[PDB]
Amino acid sequence: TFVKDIKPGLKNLNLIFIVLETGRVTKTKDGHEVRTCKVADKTGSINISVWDDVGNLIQPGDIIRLTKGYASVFKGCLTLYTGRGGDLQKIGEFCMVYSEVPNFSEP
Amino acid sequence: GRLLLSTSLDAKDELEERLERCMSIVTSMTAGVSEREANDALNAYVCKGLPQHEEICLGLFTLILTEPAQAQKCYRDLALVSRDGMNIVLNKINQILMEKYLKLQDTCRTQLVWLVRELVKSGVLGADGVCMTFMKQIAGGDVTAKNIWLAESVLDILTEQREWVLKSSILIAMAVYTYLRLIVDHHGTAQLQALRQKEVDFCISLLRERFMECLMIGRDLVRLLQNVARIPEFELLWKDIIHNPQALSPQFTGILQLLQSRTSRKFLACRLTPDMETKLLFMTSRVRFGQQKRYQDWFQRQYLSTPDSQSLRCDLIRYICGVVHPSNEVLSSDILPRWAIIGWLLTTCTSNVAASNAKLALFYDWLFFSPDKDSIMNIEPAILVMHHSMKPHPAITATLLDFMCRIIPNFYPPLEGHVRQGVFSSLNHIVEKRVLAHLAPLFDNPKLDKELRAMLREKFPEFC
DNA sequence: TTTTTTTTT
Repeated sequence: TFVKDIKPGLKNLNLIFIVLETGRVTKTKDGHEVRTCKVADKTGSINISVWDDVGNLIQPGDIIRLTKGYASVFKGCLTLYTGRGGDLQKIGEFCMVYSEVPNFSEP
Repeated sequence: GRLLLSTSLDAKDELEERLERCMSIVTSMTAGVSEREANDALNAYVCKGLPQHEEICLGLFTLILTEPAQAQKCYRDLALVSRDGMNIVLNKINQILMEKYLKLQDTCRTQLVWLVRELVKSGVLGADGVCMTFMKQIAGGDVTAKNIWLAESVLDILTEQREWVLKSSILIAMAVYTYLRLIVDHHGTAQLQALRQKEVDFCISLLRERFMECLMIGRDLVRLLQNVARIPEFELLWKDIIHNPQALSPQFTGILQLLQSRTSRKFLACRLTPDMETKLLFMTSRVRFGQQKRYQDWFQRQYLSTPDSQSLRCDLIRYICGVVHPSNEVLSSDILPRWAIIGWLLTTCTSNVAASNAKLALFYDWLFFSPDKDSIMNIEPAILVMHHSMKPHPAITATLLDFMCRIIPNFYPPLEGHVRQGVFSSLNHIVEKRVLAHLAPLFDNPKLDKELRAMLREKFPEFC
């Protein structure tokens, strides 16, 4: 699976991407930290929103494997997420080619 | 994990998982039993076959890294049960050093140093190789506590076992190259000064006793010696190099023959950590030109953002010129060219001295360039960065041009003639190989300087 | 307790 294949409502998404940017942390009303990370493939880029502590571990340049991801539209923006029973795992850094475009998370 | 530091984000390390499996195999036979009974059990098990032999050796190895109170016993058992002179262990050490060193737990690092020293004393085959791989993990431009610890730790092994070091010509040259370079970084605290003195004495003794072996380094040895010339021990060494070279060796005529000898690539490479190399090689082979910004930012953030890191920059530059010689296919593609990498690195300099050292490193193979002995790929980045910076950043073109002229009488004044000849040969050969067809439009470009455009239209008549 | 087709205006 590639970034370009991601569609609203799809689940059990398994793919690899490199992170380009980590956004600022916001807090949900029940106390969770959330941050948006821009990640990319050779087929383009998409935002992933990451809750809680793993969100602070992620760094730009990280090559990450997502398992059991799902996708949904938040504020007009197609967004990627870690599902129940899924996880994010860093498997390398820096050495991955990617395209910024298209940005599948643009409203 | 017992070997490596891991966050909850980190994937499980396959190598760590395999070593832990082996340790647990050894442990199943050694726990709850006497030491004689344990050795009988391991002996038996190893005899079953060659994969069992690997399991046991790797197991004992991992116990040495993870159980310091069992380490001496386990090395003894390792030496006893090993059938391949500990070769499988040496490969795994090199693998750990090249791939895992940054994630290696403090205990495991401490233990690995202990193990290598124990390997040297035992006269194990390939130990010198392991020491060189170890030295490569000591990062230039890094005075963090852990890095300094490694510098001193490896130095202590080398000095205590100097007789053994003398058996390895390559290890002599490599140790001298490594420590001559690190000495530049070691000042600012009492701790750093005390380590520098030990590094000075060590390098001096090898240079004087084994000069000829040190010469296999080639001309970059001079660059390193200039950078430490004001240290008293080295001033003495210089007057011997300049005035009576014969004391150093009957086969050493003088500094010129050393300047006319190319630097071997393994020396330029040993001053980049595995991670530095992997990143630069990736940038110069896979990154499309126009797409390099985030890669540069990521590299800069990790390696070039501290004041202490400034010295690392000449190593990167010598590495780009002398080690990275891209195929014809890469050169004819849209891949990030070497000159753009060089241009990027030059802009990260934060002082005039750093800038000057960076420029010298860039032009270093120009100085005594002979077209039949030297590679044109070593001198290509400088001319290409000058050329391609004409329009966009004419500041860079100007200053490098200025340096190219002024380095001729200044680099080493008693050899201005030779240096002049070198720069001329470089320029000529750059035309003959069509790296840059015409040298004239670089010296009259309207976007240049009042004084410089004049200084150019003089220093070489052949380019109007 | 592994959050998770999550996110106050």
